[PDB]
Amino acid sequence: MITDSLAVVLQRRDWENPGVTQLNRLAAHPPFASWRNSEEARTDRPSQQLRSLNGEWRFAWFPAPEAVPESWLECDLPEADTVVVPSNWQMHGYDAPIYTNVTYPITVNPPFVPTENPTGCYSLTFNVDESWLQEGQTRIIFDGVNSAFHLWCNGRWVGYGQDSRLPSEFDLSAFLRAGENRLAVMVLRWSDGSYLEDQDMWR
Amino acid sequence: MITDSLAVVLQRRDWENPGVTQLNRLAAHPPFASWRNSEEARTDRPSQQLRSLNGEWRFAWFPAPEAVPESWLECDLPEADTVVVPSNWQMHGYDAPIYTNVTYPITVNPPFVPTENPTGCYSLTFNVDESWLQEGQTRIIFDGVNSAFHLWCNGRWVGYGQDSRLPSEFDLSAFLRAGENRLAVMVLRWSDGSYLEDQDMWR
Ligand SMILES: [Mg+2]
Ligand SMILES: [Mg+2]
Repeated sequence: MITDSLAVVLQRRDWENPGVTQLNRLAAHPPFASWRNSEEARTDRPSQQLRSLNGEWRFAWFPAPEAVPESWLECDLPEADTVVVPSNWQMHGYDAPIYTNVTYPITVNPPFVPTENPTGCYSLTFNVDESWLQEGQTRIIFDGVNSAFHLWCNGRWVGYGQDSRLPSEFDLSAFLRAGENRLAVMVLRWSDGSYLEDQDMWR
Repeated sequence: MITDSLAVVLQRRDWENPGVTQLNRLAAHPPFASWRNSEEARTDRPSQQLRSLNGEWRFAWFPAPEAVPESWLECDLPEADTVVVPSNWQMHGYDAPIYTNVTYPITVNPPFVPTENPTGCYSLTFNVDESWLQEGQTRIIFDGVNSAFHLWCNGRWVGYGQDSRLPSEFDLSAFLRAGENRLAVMVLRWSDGSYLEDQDMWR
């Protein structure tokens, strides 16, 4: 259903545009860990409230963002392999890593980016405890992403994140439903933001 | 045709969001007037290249942005009156002017704005000389707009502008066609940007 559908969401494209770093992303804060017990915070014991999406992750790879199927958001593709996260897909060998000391690997036409950009979509299915849904606000957190990603929850568009190094937080409280909730994430190797960092390291 | 259609374009809404001032808007520059002749620039004689969209303008008024018809972009509404531009619609008396010295007239919940915001849509039909289309780049310019507007050319979405006081330039070269071209502009009284200016003057 539009505008949740990929074609509407993809264009106008955000990543090509210099101006919008992210859409629907909560302001950055030092991590608190959200633990109700006073002792735990002083103790520093791992918080019950905090949850990890880390684990085996469904993965799909496409040459271009246009290429990836619209249908996927509703369901994970049958073909796609499961890849551990956090991971670098190039490390997996789906795409060869590219290293350049000074030059951006992509041709330099800011803010425009190469028409075909390797895109990997990660779909995660997890179950949220009933207690969480009833009260409070639940926000997904990504420690790092590159270059830029589009976030879909339960087949519904959630957010756009423009910076790989920084953590991005989106609120899933509306999206979440009792029982398992599918998570769909789309990552593009090359972003409008990509121009900002030309630092030389394996990319 | 999506995403040109109003429902897709309207949401996600830009005006509610603090972050995006504008979409597809050319960078501000001191006016040049674009005149080929050397003498004219020294002379300061009004430029042939410069064109004025000023004149009688078709006008439509709706209580909310959702309210305004999708169909209009393709064609001007039969009912709507013709109003001189530049003009303030409240001056026309469609909507009573609201004045507040300190308080924003709208309830203060940044960045969110009142669900019904008076919206006026201006449609202008003009003919572009054939010579213009063949070579060069043609960009529409607005000296001022308030609070924020969505720009459609030839039934096709062009740009979003977030600042009323500043001039906003959009490039119409792709959109323009030989013969008359319809112009559709949508203006909203209350914008996310509205919060930025609380200066006290008749609004
Ligand atoms: Mg360097
Ligand atoms: Mg004041």
